[PDB]
Amino acid sequence: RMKYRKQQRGRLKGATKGGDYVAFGDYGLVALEPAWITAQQIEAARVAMVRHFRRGGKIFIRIFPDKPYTKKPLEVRMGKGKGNVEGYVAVVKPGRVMFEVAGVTEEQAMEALRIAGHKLPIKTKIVRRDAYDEAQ
Amino acid sequence: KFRVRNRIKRTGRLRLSVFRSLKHIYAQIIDDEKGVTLVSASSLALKLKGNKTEVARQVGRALAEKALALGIKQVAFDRGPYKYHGRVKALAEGAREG
Amino acid sequence: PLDVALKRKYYEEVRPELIRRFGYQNVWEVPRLEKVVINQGLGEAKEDARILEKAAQELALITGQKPAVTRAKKSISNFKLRKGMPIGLRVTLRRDRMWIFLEKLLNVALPRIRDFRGLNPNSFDGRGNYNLGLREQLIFPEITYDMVDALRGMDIAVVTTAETDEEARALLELLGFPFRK
Amino acid sequence: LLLECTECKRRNYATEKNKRNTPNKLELRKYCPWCRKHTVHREV
Amino acid sequence: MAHKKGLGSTRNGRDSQAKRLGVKRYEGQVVRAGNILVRQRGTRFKPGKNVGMGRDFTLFALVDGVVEFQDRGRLGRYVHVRPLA
RNA sequence: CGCGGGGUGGAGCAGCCUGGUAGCUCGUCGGGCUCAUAACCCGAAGGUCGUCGGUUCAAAUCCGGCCCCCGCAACCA
RNA sequence: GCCCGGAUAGCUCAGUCGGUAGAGCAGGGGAUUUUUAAUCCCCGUGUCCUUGGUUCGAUUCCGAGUCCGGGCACCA
RNA sequence: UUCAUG
RNA sequence: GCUGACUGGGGCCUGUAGAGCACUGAUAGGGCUAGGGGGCGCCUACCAAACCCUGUCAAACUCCGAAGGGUCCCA
RNA sequence: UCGCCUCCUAAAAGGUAACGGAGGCGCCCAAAGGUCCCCUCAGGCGGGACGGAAAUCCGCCGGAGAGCGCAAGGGUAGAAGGGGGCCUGACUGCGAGGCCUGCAAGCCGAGCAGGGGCGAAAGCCGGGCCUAGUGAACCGGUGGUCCCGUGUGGAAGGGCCA
RNA sequence: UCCCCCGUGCCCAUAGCGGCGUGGAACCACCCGUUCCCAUUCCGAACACGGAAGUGAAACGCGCCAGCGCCGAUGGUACUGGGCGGGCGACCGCCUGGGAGAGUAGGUCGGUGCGGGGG
Ligand SMILES: [Mg+2]
Ligand SMILES: [Mg+2]
Ligand SMILES: [Mg+2]
Ligand SMILES: [Mg+2]
Ligand SMILES: [Mg+2]
Ligand SMILES: [Mg+2]
Ligand SMILES: [Mg+2]
Ligand SMILES: [Mg+2]
Ligand SMILES: [Mg+2]
Ligand SMILES: [Mg+2]
Ligand SMILES: [Mg+2]
Ligand SMILES: [Mg+2]
Ligand SMILES: [Mg+2]
Ligand SMILES: [Mg+2]
Ligand SMILES: [Mg+2]
Ligand SMILES: [Mg+2]
Ligand SMILES: [Mg+2]
Ligand SMILES: [Mg+2]
Ligand SMILES: [Mg+2]
Ligand SMILES: [Mg+2]
Ligand SMILES: [Mg+2]
Ligand SMILES: [Mg+2]
Ligand SMILES: [Mg+2]
Ligand SMILES: [Mg+2]
Ligand SMILES: [Mg+2]
Ligand SMILES: [Mg+2]
Ligand SMILES: [Mg+2]
Ligand SMILES: [Mg+2]
Ligand SMILES: [Mg+2]
Ligand SMILES: [Mg+2]
Ligand SMILES: [Mg+2]
Ligand SMILES: [Mg+2]
Ligand SMILES: [Mg+2]
Ligand SMILES: [Mg+2]
Ligand SMILES: [Mg+2]
Ligand SMILES: [Mg+2]
Ligand SMILES: [Mg+2]
Ligand SMILES: [Mg+2]
Ligand SMILES: [Mg+2]
Ligand SMILES: [Mg+2]
Ligand SMILES: [Mg+2]
Ligand SMILES: [Mg+2]
Ligand SMILES: [Mg+2]
Ligand SMILES: [Mg+2]
Ligand SMILES: [Mg+2]
Ligand SMILES: [Mg+2]
Ligand SMILES: [Mg+2]
Ligand SMILES: [Mg+2]
Ligand SMILES: [Mg+2]
Ligand SMILES: [Mg+2]
Ligand SMILES: [Mg+2]
Ligand SMILES: [Mg+2]
Ligand SMILES: [Mg+2]
Repeated sequence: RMKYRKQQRGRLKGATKGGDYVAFGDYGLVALEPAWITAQQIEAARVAMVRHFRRGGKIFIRIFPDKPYTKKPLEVRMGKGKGNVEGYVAVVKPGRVMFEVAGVTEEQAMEALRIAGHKLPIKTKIVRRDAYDEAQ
Repeated sequence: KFRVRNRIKRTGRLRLSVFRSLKHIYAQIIDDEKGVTLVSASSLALKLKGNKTEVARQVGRALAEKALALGIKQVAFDRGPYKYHGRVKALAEGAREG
Repeated sequence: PLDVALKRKYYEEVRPELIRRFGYQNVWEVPRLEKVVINQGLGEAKEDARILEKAAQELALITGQKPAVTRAKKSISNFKLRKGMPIGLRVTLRRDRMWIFLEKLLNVALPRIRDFRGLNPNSFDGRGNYNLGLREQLIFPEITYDMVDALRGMDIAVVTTAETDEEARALLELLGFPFRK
Repeated sequence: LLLECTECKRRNYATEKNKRNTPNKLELRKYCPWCRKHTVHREV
Repeated sequence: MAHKKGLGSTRNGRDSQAKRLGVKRYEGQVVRAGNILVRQRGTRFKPGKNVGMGRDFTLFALVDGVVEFQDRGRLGRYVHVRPLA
């Protein structure tokens, strides 16, 4: 929503801050390969889950599309493309926990996060609970 | 604060740093690049009772005689809270021509 | 002079009264008085020769000290003045001049504001620092109707050497400030 | 406009740049000339 | 057919020629009077002993000597030529 | 698909000058005229100045850029 | 860049070739007023661009300067 | 001498 | 006429990879709570600034910031 | 779009491209220059008569988040910010030394002299906090000039300096 | 020769902020006055001069405190010169040297020169 952006491709290299743990909720989709998760795939997986376990619990989208994916309108090369074909893209490296469902039981969570991984372009693991923690 | 620092706008050597207290006035020739105080002079712990303009003149006389006691002729005035005034160092024996 | 009547009342009653009140441990621990500032907002710098520095002389003849025109820091376009300059009058009164001004204020000026049920003792709040406004500027014992053109309500702020508000409360209420309870 | 200070009925244009609406009009600046040191140097 | 069905007005091909900034005589270089040391835009390197600051903060040695630096932390990163003999 | 041009009162338009000073006709509302409607006359009033973000003390004014509308091109094969 | 002409009211302008300041329109008031114009009578918004100067007194004359409208001319 | 209609 | 590419020892420079929010911005959940919405008189869900814990992202952000690279000296 | 400046792409020296991303300049300023002396910001908390929620005032917490004419960085209060006084160094001759570069340009420049400014003095001042704000040459103009003056004296016209 | 105080620097927060007590023989400051120099777009508030009647109350100095701050290892990952592979790809793996950032343990309210004045 701010500072100037038709920003570059970057490169989806090594993942360490790209992937720490699951913080919110109990269960979590977690990526196993670096890929560009669009806003459309975020909304698609999230409305797969919330409609799967209907009126259910909390589904924290810990990623956020913050990168203008740019697409030229089928022509040659004069400058950057018009920007944001479907919109923005969360640059996701592996080990990153993308979605977390909260409180809803394992039978809905494992058959919801699997649907989210089926609409996402990344081969995923699904983590249960009891990750990295810090408190005494 | 009195952040004035007409300290560090002195890079020429032999820095005569003054101190105008409520009671005395102190003065000391410091050397730069090797910070060692060479000569110094208090006012009331040297001489005359607290008539401070005349005794601040007399502490300068005594300090310049202390400076020519080891042969130093070109110096540079200091003490950023100066307001160069009735705290006088109108002197002979120091060829700063101050 | 040096024997202001309010200053004498301070130095002879109030400081031992505050000592025997709070159980002080120092003569300088008592709240002294060090500042009475008078501010005049006065956003009036339009055309048709709007000078309006007669009020500076008016404030000077009230207090006994020629106030300074203070240029506005920030320029805002809501009230149309801009670019620093035009007007705000400030005067700052310290010792015996502050005391003769408070002799003119507390005994002669406030007793009169047009109703004057009192002052506002919610106004200190944390520092020493009692601030109080004035709607009509001509309550003072110098200036009546035939020396002005318009109403020039100032606001004063008296600052104490008091850490809290209770200490400055107990100071100024015996110096002669009334209050509202 | 680009205006040059002359030594007073003499040589030595001194070649400043004035801002004519904001003040000008007998621009007077003491200046060191090529010959006879220091003068008044009104512009143009 | 190659229906060239577009154009595009670029707007951002513009760059100033770079300035060769930075330091030029590092710690231990035997510089001479007027040999410039730091070519900078701010005053990242504050001038110390025997080093003048230029108009655009070009640090430069006022004497014949060997450069040494120091980072005075809060104060700044002084670059001063200590003279030789 | 790319240029350049508009957006201002209910509508059609002036405009607005580096930005601070906004209107015109008709329409409108109230009156006056008239048996009554027209027409005419008198009083005002009405607008987030295309949304949005920008530097600005301050934007309708200037800079972008996005949505509708207009005028252009879209050629050589 | 030179060369002309001009700075007179809210606007456009004439000036006894120094001894008085003025039109015309606009604005207002007043008369008739179906409508608005037109018409009629009366007042102004006036340092006569700015100063210096010549004269007894300056719009007038003299120079300087500023804006102001042009005419030609190059333009490396 | 102006001036349209129920 | 051993200075050279290369290397070793020193000394510096720098702000990339990383990483982190100390700034400029974008940010997800929860608590707190200034201005608009529910009838609105005090009033009502993160419909909503700052704080607050917990989360993150950045070529045009850097409190940090290596590998290295550059330069100078002695080899 | 063509030159210049700022970032970024630029891969921790430099440089480095594309019709790659994102902005600017064609100026300004006789104080926004010099020097001497003072003073600290924005913000938030409170408190104050008209007073906007940010006028002005007071008091705390405020180290730079304010300001520096202008875009952007770099910088910066131990001033480059704000104010006051005095002024003209927005000098004339040069300039060791470098930076940079293909040349041409561009940039910094201590120091010496003349002559001044400011300050008690140390010192600082050859424009502005800095990097943009421009233009080789040629041909002319204008002001000086100890230069040339087509036999000679002088002019024409040249040069040189501005 | 040691603590005490005053200036003055160095390292630049491991020394800062906020607390919590102490200091007044001196020193230092606040103070008492504006005649004296010079003062503040107003105000001897600041600056300055005169004083020494009083006080450590602020300010400052010097101690304890970890609350905030700041510093912060050992490790170990990241990253990577250099090499060699897998991966149609996005990219990853191994060896070789380096080796962070955050974090955690913790460390921490100075250390140190120089000249004076004092028991
Ligand atoms: Mg000093
Ligand atoms: Mg010209
Ligand atoms: Mg210089
Ligand atoms: Mg309108
Ligand atoms: Mg319309
Ligand atoms: Mg009607
Ligand atoms: Mg054809
Ligand atoms: Mg005329
Ligand atoms: Mg006129
Ligand atoms: Mg005529
Ligand atoms: Mg007519
Ligand atoms: Mg007519
Ligand atoms: Mg008339
Ligand atoms: Mg008249
Ligand atoms: Mg005349
Ligand atoms: Mg005359
Ligand atoms: Mg031409
Ligand atoms: Mg008719
Ligand atoms: Mg008809
Ligand atoms: Mg009909
Ligand atoms: Mg019928
Ligand atoms: Mg990175
Ligand atoms: Mg952030
Ligand atoms: Mg930043
Ligand atoms: Mg290194
Ligand atoms: Mg490199
Ligand atoms: Mg060798
Ligand atoms: Mg580089
Ligand atoms: Mg300046
Ligand atoms: Mg208040
Ligand atoms: Mg108020
Ligand atoms: Mg700032
Ligand atoms: Mg500009
Ligand atoms: Mg900077
Ligand atoms: Mg000044
Ligand atoms: Mg060259
Ligand atoms: Mg050059
Ligand atoms: Mg250049
Ligand atoms: Mg500049
Ligand atoms: Mg040619
Ligand atoms: Mg011949
Ligand atoms: Mg001849
Ligand atoms: Mg010359
Ligand atoms: Mg320390
Ligand atoms: Mg505590
Ligand atoms: Mg105690
Ligand atoms: Mg004692
Ligand atoms: Mg002190
Ligand atoms: Mg104390
Ligand atoms: Mg660490
Ligand atoms: Mg570490
Ligand atoms: Mg501590
Ligand atoms: Mg310690």
